[PDB]
Amino acid sequence: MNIFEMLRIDEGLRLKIYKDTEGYYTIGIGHLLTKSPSLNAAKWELDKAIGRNTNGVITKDEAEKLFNQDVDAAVRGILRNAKLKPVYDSLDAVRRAALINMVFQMGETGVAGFTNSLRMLQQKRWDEAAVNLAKSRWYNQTPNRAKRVITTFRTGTWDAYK
Repeated sequence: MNIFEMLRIDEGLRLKIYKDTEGYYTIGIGHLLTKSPSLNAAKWELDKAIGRNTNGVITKDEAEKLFNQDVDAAVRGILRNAKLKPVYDSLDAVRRAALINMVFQMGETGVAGFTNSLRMLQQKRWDEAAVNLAKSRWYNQTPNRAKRVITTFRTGTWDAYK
């Protein structure tokens, strides 16, 4: 499996404008459109993103390519972070997947907030990291997802996704 596969399941797919847990206008595969309440703004963001007028409706194709960008964007931000870089450097191919999800789901900052989890990670202390990642709002809010993520960090296997 891979990050793509991984996040596809976590975020689902929707070719039409929808609302994320916070009341944010989103599309495709976790694609944040806007933070404005104006569904008119959310729409424009789209057409800007797609590069065509979409009347708020997209193709698999479009979602998937936006999906690719998002990730890479994600990826980039990590490499650019001082806190993350070293952790990401340290991981294996599966554990990174698991970090990237985190950054994707919450942004750079919120991931750099897990200070002690970041530490334990870097020290390869799996179990411990796990025990600690679970003591967050994150978990308490999207436990569903947080347990897959955590289990990944924990095992280094894709089991939580099989």
